[PDB]
Amino acid sequence: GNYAGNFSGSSRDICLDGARLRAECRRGDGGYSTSVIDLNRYLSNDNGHFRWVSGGGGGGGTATVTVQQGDTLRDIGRRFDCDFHEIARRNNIQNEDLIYPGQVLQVPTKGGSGGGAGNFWDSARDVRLVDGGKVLEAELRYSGGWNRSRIYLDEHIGNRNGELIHC
Repeated sequence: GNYAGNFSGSSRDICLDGARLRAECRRGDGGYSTSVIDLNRYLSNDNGHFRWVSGGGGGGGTATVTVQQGDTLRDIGRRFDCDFHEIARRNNIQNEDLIYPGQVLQVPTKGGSGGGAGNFWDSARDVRLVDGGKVLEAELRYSGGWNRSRIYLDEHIGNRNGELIHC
């Protein structure tokens, strides 16, 4: 079926304004409500292929993440696709040192929220939603010029009581 969003399953008239996804998300009331979200900060044009952020993750540089309850260097590393050793080295701790909740560690990349993560639109032309928002088709610029690619908004875009939420 769908991935995590499933918004296409209850949201109708799913059509974005270039990159601003707009769908009539069905609320628990059994009614439809016009919801709109910026996919321009979630979808990226990776070599002529629609991809969420960068596919899986990735980073570069030095950022600071806050350790949560029950997390270790190893968990942080796996979560932000960083090396637990590096995280440790940056904090002057060891990988198997085991960290504590409410701590701030230096990791090469953060998690993000919705600010400069996609930018597909910057190199996308004639962007249109198809199959009911479960698929998004556009001409993505790449090494070979322009290629028609698509992405499933229903993957992470879910309808939360008439509100388009990313998961």
